[PDB]
Amino acid sequence: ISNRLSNQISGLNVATRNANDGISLAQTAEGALQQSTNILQRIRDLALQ
Amino acid sequence: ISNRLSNQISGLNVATRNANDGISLAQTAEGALQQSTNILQRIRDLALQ
Repeated sequence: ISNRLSNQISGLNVATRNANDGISLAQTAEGALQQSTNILQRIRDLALQ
Repeated sequence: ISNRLSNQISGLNVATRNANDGISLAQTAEGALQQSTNILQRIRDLALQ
């Protein structure tokens, strides 16, 4: 049970890494879409002008 | 009965030797498989990465 269990623990650590990399990825997507958002707001403003 | 019996005793001593050599052999197998185990854990970790 200790070999399988240890292997599980290691997989869990790697999963912490992978999930956190996912948070950072989705963060990048968020920021890029903040800028596209600000732009498309701006384009709306020009249509209103 | 003493000749046969003594021969038996000697065989028993040789058997102590042989069984202990077996413990040491299976020990070698154990260690080698500790290292292969650590490796195959590692390979699992990389598949998870």
